[PDB]
Amino acid sequence: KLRPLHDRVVVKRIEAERKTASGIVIPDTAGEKPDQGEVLAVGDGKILDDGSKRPMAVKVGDKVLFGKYAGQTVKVEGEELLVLREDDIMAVIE
Amino acid sequence: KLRPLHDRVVVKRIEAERKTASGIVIPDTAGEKPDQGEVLAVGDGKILDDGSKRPMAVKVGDKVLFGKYAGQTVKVEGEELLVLREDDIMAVIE
Amino acid sequence: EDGKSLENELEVVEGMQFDRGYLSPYFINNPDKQVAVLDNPYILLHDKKISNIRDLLPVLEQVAKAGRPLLIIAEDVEGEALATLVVNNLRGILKTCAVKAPGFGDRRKAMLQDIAILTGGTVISEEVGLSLEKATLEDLGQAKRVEVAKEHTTIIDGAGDPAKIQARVKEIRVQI
Amino acid sequence: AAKEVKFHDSARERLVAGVNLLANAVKTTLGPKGRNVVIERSFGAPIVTKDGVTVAKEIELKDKFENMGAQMVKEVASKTADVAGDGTTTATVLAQAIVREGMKYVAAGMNPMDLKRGIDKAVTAIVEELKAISKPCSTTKEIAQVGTISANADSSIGEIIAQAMDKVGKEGVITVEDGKSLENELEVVEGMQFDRGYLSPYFINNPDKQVAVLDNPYILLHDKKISNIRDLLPVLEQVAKAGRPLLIIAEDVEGEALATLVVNNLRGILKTCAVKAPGFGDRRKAMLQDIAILTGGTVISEEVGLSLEKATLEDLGQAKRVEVAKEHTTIIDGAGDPAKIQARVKEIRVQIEEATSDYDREKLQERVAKLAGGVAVIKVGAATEVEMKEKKARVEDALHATRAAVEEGIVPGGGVALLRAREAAVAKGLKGDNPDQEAGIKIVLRAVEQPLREIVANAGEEPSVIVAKVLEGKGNYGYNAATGEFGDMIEMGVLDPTKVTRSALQNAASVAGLMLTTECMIAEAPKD
Ligand SMILES: Nc1ncnc2c1ncn2[C@@H]1O[C@H](COP(=O)(O)OP(=O)(O)O)[C@@H](O)[C@H]1O
Ligand SMILES: [Mg+2]
Repeated sequence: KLRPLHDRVVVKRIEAERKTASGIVIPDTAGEKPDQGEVLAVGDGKILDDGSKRPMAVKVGDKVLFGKYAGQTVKVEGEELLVLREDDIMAVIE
Repeated sequence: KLRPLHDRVVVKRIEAERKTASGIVIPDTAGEKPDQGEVLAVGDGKILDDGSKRPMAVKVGDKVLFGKYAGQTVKVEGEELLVLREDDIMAVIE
Repeated sequence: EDGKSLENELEVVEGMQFDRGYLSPYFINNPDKQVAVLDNPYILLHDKKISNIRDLLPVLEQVAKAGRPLLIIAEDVEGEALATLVVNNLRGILKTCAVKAPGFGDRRKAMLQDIAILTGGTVISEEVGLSLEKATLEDLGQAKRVEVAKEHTTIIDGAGDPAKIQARVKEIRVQI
Repeated sequence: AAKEVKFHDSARERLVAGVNLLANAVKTTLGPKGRNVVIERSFGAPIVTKDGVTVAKEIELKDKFENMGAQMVKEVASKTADVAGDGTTTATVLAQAIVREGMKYVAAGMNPMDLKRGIDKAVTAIVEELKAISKPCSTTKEIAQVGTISANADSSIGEIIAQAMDKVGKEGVITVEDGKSLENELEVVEGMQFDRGYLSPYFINNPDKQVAVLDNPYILLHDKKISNIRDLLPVLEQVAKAGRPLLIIAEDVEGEALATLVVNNLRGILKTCAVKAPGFGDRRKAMLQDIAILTGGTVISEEVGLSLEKATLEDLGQAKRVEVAKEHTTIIDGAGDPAKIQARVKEIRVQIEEATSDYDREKLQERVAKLAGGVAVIKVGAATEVEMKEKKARVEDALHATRAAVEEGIVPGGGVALLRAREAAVAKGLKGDNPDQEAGIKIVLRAVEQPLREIVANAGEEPSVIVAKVLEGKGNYGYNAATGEFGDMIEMGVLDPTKVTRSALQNAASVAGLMLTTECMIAEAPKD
């Protein structure tokens, strides 16, 4: 549905945890929004100065961690999706 | 579990000092947060302008000293893991 | 005090009652009288306001292991902290009640210490060297029963040893 | 400042003079043939009243020593009005009789403290006999009779009050306000009405009455302001495909949210109405929970963990019909489980027993009436404001008496109940521990005849002859001062609440007994 450009990555931010290790239910208001999410669409890569594309460190499917400052929410067909550059994803979980 | 990307380095900020050379106990509130920590995961390296990777000066296991204005905390499994770029580490201890 | 009837009546209050009610009606466990009865609960003494969840969660998880109820005595429990308690109460995951810390000024601190001595616990505060995140079950006070009404709670009997209770009583009577 | 001190008889005569002045003014209003008292107001329009407490509260004397006697008797009526709402004239008359009879024994050298102890002993015995004589007020005919007597022989007031209690039941709330016509009218509000109107005229679905009727609607309870649309859309969509209307009860609906509801109303896409949440402060939360329990829904609030975006149809309340007028809406019938409603009513009535402010249980009773009863409004009709105030006081007095009648029962009126109770108490062996206590008993035995004597005196007959004839009779036999005939008080309709009679005697004895024990009086000295 959504195709990013260059170094852009589209992520669905995961839901803030509801239960705990012991099962304590945190209300949705209290639950802090995690800085993680899975990738749905990946770009071709940033065009470096000499031409061609930079190989991308993230492929469609992995779970990535991104800063809270970065990203933008997109309004297509209702779901909240965060589109952000490749450099903001600081780590990949499993 | 956590795999950083490019120049990112994952550090666990070591806890504040508790007992001194004289054995004085400092409350956790009074104890200043140290700017040091051990590295759990290291990135492959920053992609410079011609491709390839920049060799990393930090290897998994050593103690590194990082800026107190740098890094971002990650909410994974409740630990105080900090993710920051390779350049924010001022120095490596022993 | 003034009575409502035409005859003199004597009301005797036993144990520790500090004339402070609950902060939320959902803490009530039996609707017959509108009271919050806690059987063998833990008592958490805090001298500072509690608003966030990230600090109270470590101690709320510990009382969930034993399954005993938790009574939170603090200056105020609002926002996320108050919300987290009522969500757990209705779902039955963990039964608990929260009351305001009795008294104003230094008298609030003195009576909070008395409750901790009576209940065999410690007042969690950064002024002594204890943090809510690092609070454990041993630091919490205990009692066999406490009931929280609309405007008062009565700790039926603290779990502290009589030796420390007598010493605390001796200190107050000396200060008298 | 400087104090003037009076001793012995010089103090007692000043005290008794203040008692007599206040009680004589209150005396004139006692009984069916009692007459009105005009009290001048600072802002004009003097009040015309037949109530003893109203007359007593306006009496102040230049003599400060006489004023103490007036002030102490004044609060006999104040306490009787507080606990019964009726019988304030009877209490004032009884208090004066005890003082008048007790001062004779004080002047005879008897110990006033033992007189007070004897007075308490006799009053306890008579009150117990009043309980035995009292009969329950079961029939609505008796309620009309009790209301008619307390409204100064006004059958219209008694009948309308009996109808009001029949319609709203024992758990209902009845209020009195000014009417626009010349006749009394009764308005009964059923179900839950929270006197809050719509936020926009476009919510009206029928222009004939300028009302917004929603048939089988969903009710959304929200304890926070609603201004944006992105949060109301998820629940609006859920309401939309169901086809039922939606009533939004929140603190306020403005801006995008209000415009979206208005826009969909004109286009007919989704019929809805929005009303402000009733009440202020914690009271707003209380009735909002009551509406949720009544309507079988849950109040959406982040304080409980629920969110407006995550709100579902099951969380919404339901009703068979609701109509939103310009300034009020009425939920005809909530969809909540009656067992939960009864439990909620039980909780509130428990809180009623603990209420400490006058407006506390008054609003608590209103919540109970909204939940498991009704609210009746009696609009008093009168030509002028002065007549309106006099009629309203009579209607309020009749409402208080009828409430006291169902609470504790009824006794024969016209002072007969006190006489019958006295004879039963004497026949049971009422005696004191010493001759001074025996005199204190004799004070109360003579004093309880005073309400009948003053009723007869106002009627123009001879009090002592009538009292003797009444004492010759037994049971409900009494004297009808309205018709000047002897007969059965219950059959003739002269009924009194036993709570009013008991309260009047107990309050009068407590104050007048203390007045007998006064030997010294201290007041501020006059300014030369
Ligand atoms: N038709 C009547 N015949 C005899 N007694 C009456 C009649 N109507 C009312 N009463 C008596 O008069 C008393 C009413 O006094 P009222 O003037 O209403 O002052 P209060 O209400 O303060 O006693 C009642 O105790 C009642 O028993
Ligand atoms: Mg009356």
